Amino acid sequence: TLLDLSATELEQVLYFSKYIVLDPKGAILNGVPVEKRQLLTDEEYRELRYGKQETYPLPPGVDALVKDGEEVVKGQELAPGVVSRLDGVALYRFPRRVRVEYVKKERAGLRLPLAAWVEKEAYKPGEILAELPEPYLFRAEEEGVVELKELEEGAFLVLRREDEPVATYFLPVGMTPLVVHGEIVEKGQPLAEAKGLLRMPRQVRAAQVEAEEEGETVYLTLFLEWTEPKDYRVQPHMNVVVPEGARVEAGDKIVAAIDPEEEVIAEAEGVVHLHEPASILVVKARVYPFEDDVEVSTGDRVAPGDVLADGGKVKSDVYGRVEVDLVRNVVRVVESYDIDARMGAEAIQQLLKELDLEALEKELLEEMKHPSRARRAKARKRLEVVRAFLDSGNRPEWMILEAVPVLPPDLRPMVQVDGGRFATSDLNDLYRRLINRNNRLKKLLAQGAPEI
Amino acid sequence: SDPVRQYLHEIGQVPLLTLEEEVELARKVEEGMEAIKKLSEITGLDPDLIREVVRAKILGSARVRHIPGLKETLDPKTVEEIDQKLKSLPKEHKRYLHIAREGEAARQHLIEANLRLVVSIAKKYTGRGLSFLDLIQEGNQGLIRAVEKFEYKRRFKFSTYATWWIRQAINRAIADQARTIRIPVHMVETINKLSRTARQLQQELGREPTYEEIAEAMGPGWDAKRVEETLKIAQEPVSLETPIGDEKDSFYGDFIPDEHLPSPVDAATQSLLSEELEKALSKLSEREAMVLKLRKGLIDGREHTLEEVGAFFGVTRERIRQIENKALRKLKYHESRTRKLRDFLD
DNA sequence: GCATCCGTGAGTCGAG
DNA sequence: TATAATGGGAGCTGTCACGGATGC
Ligand SMILES: [Mg+2]
Repeated sequence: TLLDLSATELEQVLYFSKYIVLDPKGAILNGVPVEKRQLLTDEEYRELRYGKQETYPLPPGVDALVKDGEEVVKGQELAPGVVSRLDGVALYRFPRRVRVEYVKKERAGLRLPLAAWVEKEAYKPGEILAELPEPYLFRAEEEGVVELKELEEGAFLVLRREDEPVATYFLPVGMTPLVVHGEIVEKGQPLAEAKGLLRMPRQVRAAQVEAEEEGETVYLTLFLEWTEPKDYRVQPHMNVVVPEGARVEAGDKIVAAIDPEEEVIAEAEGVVHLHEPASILVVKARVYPFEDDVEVSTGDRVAPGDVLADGGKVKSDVYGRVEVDLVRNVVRVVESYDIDARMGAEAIQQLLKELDLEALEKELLEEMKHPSRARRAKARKRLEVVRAFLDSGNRPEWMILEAVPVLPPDLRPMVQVDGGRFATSDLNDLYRRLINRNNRLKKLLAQGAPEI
Repeated sequence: SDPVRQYLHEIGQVPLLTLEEEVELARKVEEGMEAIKKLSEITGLDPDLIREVVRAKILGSARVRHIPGLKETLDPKTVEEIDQKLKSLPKEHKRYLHIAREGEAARQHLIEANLRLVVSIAKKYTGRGLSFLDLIQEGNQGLIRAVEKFEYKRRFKFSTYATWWIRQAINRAIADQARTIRIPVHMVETINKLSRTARQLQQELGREPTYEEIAEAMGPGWDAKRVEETLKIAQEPVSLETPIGDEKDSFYGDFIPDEHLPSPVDAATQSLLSEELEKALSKLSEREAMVLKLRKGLIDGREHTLEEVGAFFGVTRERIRQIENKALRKLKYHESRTRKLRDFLD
C-alpha cells in the first residue's frame, strides 16, 4: 500500500521473480524509455544490463559466409543453414582450421617470340603476357634436374644440376609443362608448350619486368610476388593466439596447445585466415581497433564520449560494457545501460527509505477530491497507512529486517526430560535454518559467487 | 511459487558448454590466476587484494564487502585506488590486468554454466536432514572449489573433477548441519559406520543385534559399553511441540515440570532457615556471630580465612579460630536445648 | 456494478 | 583431489460462511 505495489508485484520482487529499477540511467526496452519503479523480467534486465547477444551452431564441414569482426544485419545468413535473428558484430568461435597465405617474392625467367610478347614494364594478375599465333615450345637454357611447383594456376620450374638450382622458369597460364617433377633435362629440350594467348595467373603478380632481346626472341626476367597457402588443423584443446589477417614472421606461433610439439609455429612471412569456426557469435557491439596502450580494462562500464585507447584518441560511441580483446587487438564495447535494478527486501527497503511522507500525504489529499469513487477509496486506504506512520513516528523501512531478533533461550528451552533424553522447541530449528542460510550467504558473498 | 522450480528455471537459462567452450573458460581462468600472481610480483602487493579488486570491477560496485582475510576494508575508494595503480603500469604489464579480468569473467561463466551438475548430484542426497535447496547450495560451494582448483592441462572434462568436490561439500554439509546438537564429522562417521554395521548384522541375523554382536563386528577396541555409549551420544532431541492425543489441544511439553526455579515450599523453607539461623546467632555476642557469618559466608557470600577475620577484628588467627570454636560450641548447646534447627536438616 | 479468489474463523472441563 | 557424470518430486481432493481484495 505504501509503495503502491500490488501483492503479486511485491511477491515478485521480494522472492526474486522480477527486478525493480532505481536510477535507470536511461535504459530503453522495445522503444520505450525506462523510469524508476518499473518491473523488469530476467530476460529484460539481462538485455538491458548485459547487452543483447546470441551464438549459432555450424554443422560439420560447412564454412562461414561471413568474416570475423564483420558487422551483420538481421536476417543476413551467416551460413547456408544459419540466419542471425539480430544485428551486430559477428565473431568467430573456435575455428577448426587455420589457413596461412605465405608471402614469396622471387625471380624467374621466360623466353618468348618477339612478335607474340606484349611489352609492359609490369604485369598485374590476369593481365595477358603474350599472344601466340602458333604453338611454341619453350626450351631449357640449362641442364639439370627439374623441380616442378604447381600453383592453383600457373607453374614454376627449377633446374638444379648439383642440387644447387641453376635455373628458375615461370610458366604462366596457357603454357602446358612437358616435364614432370624430378625429370632430367638437357640443354634446349622443351620444358613446356605455349598455345594461343598466355596470361598471368590470379594467384601471382609480376612486380618487375626486365627484357633482353636476343635474335628473334625476348628473354623476360620477371620479379614476381605471390602467396602460397598452407592449411593447419586445430583440435578442441588448442586455441588460436593470432587475429584474422595478421602479418606474421618465421618463429611466431599461430596456435598454442597443451604440449609444445603439437604447437603451430609460422614457418615464413604470411597472412593468417581463420576458417571453419565451431560456432558464430552475433553481438550488438561497437568495435574500436587500437594501435597502442588502452586506458580501460575488461568489464568496465562506459558512456558515449569516454576515453578508450591510444592516449585518448579513439573514444566511445554508444553506452556499454568494455571487453578488451588482446588477440584481435581491438577494444570491443558491448552495448548496455548502467541501470540499477535490484531484487528482494533490499530494493524494497531502499524504496521505503526514499519515501517522503508529507509529500505522499499531499498527493493523496489532492487525490481525495477526485470525482471517481474508487480513486477516493484507494487514496483513503493509502492515506490511512501514511498518516498512521506520520502520527506514530515509525519509519516505514522498519518493516524490513536488517537484524532478526533472537528469543531468550529459556522461552525456547532445551531440556533433559526424566529419562535423560532431550526435548526442545521448534524455534531452535527455525533459528538454525536461519543462521545456516545467513552464514552460507556471507561466505558465498565473500567468495565472489555468481548471481544465480 | 515453488522455489525449486524457479531455481531450476534460472539454471535452465544458462546453456551447457561444449568441449571447446569449457576448455577455453578453464584456460582463461588459470591464465588469469597466473596473471594475478604476475601482478603481485610486479606491484609488490597482496595477490588476494589484487584478486578482490579485479573481481570487484568484474562483478561491479553492486557487490563490495570486507573480506575476512583482507587487511584493509574493501570499499569503492580503495578498489579505485588499486585499480588506478593497475592502470599506472606499462603496456606489457597492464596486459596482465586484462588477462585477470578475462579470467574472472571466465570463472563466473564457468560456474554459471555448470550449475546443473550440482542439482543432478544433490537430488540423491534428500532425506538426510537437509532441504533440497540447501543441498543444492552447498553443492554449489563445491562447484566453486572445483572451478578454482581445476587444471585443463589434464585434459579431463570438468564434470569429473567437479563431481568429487560437489559430493564433498554436500556430505560435509550433511555431517555438519543435520543435528540440533552438533556432532564432529569423525564422530558422525563413527556413528554412521555403527549404523551400517548393525544393519548388516541384523540383515544376516534375522533380528536386531545385541551390543555384544555389534561390538564383535566393529573390531578390536570396541566392546558392548563403547557401542552403547556411542548410541547414547547419537540420540537426537524430540520436539516439545510433539502432539499428544488425537486432538490438537495437547503438547508433549505440557507434561514437563520446571526443576530450576525453587518451589514456594523450598523458598519458604530457605526463608525460615535464614530467620532461624539469625535467631540462633542472636544468642551469641556481636563478635562471635559476626565471625561465624564471615567464615561461613553470610556477609559478602565468600568464606573468609582465619587471617582475614583476625585482621578484621584485630586479633591473631589462633584467637579468631578460638572464638569461632566457642561460637559454634554455644550454638551446639543452644541447639541441643531448643531443638529449633533440627528440622531443617531433612 | 458482480462473479470469484484467498484467508480465517468454527464450545468448556476431564485424559491422552 | 582427475574416466564421465549437467532442470525434482509429491499433490489429497465430503464444511462453510464470512469479509475483503481483484476481474469481467
Ligand atoms: Mg570387539
